[PDB]
Formats: sequence, structure tokens, C-alpha cells
Amino acid sequence: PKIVILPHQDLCPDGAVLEANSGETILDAALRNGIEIEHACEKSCACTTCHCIVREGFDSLPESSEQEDDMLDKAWGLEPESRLSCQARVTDEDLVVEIPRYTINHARE
Ligand code: FES
Repeated sequence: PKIVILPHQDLCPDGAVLEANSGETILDAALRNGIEIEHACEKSCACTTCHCIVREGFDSLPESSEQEDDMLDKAWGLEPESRLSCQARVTDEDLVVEIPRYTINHARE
């Protein structure tokens, strides 16, 4: 399915259209296309730097785990449609995704 990344001043100025594979995470699809979404804990579901908001298609994605939910409670700019992009896997529906203006990372320099 197609994943549209909304325009992001720092990581995707004009936005982008990604052709993602079913079962593939939003993050891996983004990274293959050179969209550098931060992933501090290396896709271990232990941070919130890969946080994204699924504006369209949130219901198509597999429900978030208990471990993911706990991490999201720490996410800056949390919304009902927030997901850790390293955990959210595309299924059979096109998505519209927004990368947050900021993400909390106590280890950032
Ligand atoms: S990269 Fe750390 S939770 Fe996704």
C-alpha cells in the first residue's frame, strides 16, 4: 500500500509517497526511501523518537501492543492516532502519516 508522508520542514520538505509492502513497518518503508525518522532504541519499542501520527488509515493497522502503549504515554504531541513507526505495520490500506514537530530524547546532544 501507499504511505503518504506529509510535508515536514526538516525530514521531508515537500512530503513524499512511499510504496510500502504489506507487513512492513511504517519506519522501514520510510527509511528505504531515505526519510530519516529517528529510531534511537533501534526499533526495540523502548523510546518515542520514531513517533508518528497516522492521519488516515489508523484503523487498518494492527492494534498497538501493551509495551507500545506505555512508551506512547511518554511521547511528545500524543494524539489518538499516534503510533511508534517501528511497530506499526501496513496491511491492505493506504495511509497518510505525519511526523511530529518534536520527539523527546534525553540522550540527544
Ligand atoms: S525506534 Fe525506539 S520505539 Fe521505535
